[PDB]
Amino acid sequence: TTIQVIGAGLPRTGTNSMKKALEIIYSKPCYHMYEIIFKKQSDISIWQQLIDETHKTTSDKRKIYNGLNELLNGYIATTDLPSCSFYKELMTMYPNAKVLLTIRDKYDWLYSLRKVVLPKSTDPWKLKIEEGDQVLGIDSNFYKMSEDSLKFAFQKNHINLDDDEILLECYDEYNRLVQEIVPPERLLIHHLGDGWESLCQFLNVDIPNGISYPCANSHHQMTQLTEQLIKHKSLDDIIHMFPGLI
Ligand SMILES: Nc1ncnc2c1ncn2[C@@H]1O[C@H](COP(=O)(O)O)[C@@H](OP(=O)(O)O)[C@H]1O
Ligand SMILES: CC(C)NC[C@@H]1CCc2cc(CO)c([N+](=O)[O-])cc2N1
Ligand SMILES: [Ca+2]
Ligand SMILES: [Ca+2]
Ligand SMILES: [Ca+2]
Repeated sequence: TTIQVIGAGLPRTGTNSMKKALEIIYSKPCYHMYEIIFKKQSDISIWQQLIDETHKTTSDKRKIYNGLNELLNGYIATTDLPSCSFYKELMTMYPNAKVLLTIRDKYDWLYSLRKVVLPKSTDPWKLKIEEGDQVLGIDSNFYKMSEDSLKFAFQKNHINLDDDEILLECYDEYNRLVQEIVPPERLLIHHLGDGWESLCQFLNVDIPNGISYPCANSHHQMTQLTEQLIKHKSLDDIIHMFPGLI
């Protein structure tokens, strides 16, 4: 199995629902950050090595392709960070693969990112995220990898991640750049809420007859998951409160 769909959309743009939609369409796994967090934490250090290679002035792209092939063996599609930041390298590796860009209102995106992924350094909620992550075995190596992959997506060496203007500017620029670099015939821009119609047409499949388009991974659910992880101290003992999570 090889990559058929490359998801270029940023975190908090509907990537987990798209992951679930592609798994329905193809009956084969799709990569997502939640594969790392909940299934393959050993992938963190491999992604870090790939991201480190992007920091060099002249990255060895073939070293990156090699690592990507290893990470993505067995998967038919990618979404979310860290893979989205590698969409150009994936397009070269898989020239027949189609590219998705999931997108949403930038201000809704920023809030979602701040509540789930990248709280500001002085937000007390950041401590709750850290505590709940500790329950999952997630440590500082994960945060470094996630942040470095977002900076690679935004093509920045340093950025003050607490600066909302920079994040909004980079979101807009990233989404613009995808449309500048990917030929339109190979790109579907999927707006949050769009559903099956445009995706199935783009992928040359019928709409799945009696299956609703997924609506997964809301910030409310992620906040509740963090709170329950902290209180109950176990994923397995609370997972049933979050049906369809992983
Ligand atoms: N079918 C759908 N329709 C509307 N919003 C959806 C959706 N599927 C996911 N979302 C929203 O997409 C965001 C998650 O994206 P990702 O999976 O990339 O992290 C969440 O936004 P909120 O945080 O505003 O709730 C989620 O509610
Ligand atoms: C489970 C919860 C208590 N903490 C883990 C959360 C899960 C959601 C999440 C999603 C992304 C992008 O999908 C990233 N990310 O890009 O770093 C980090 C996190 N962190
Ligand atoms: Ca480089
Ligand atoms: Ca500016
Ligand atoms: Ca629709």
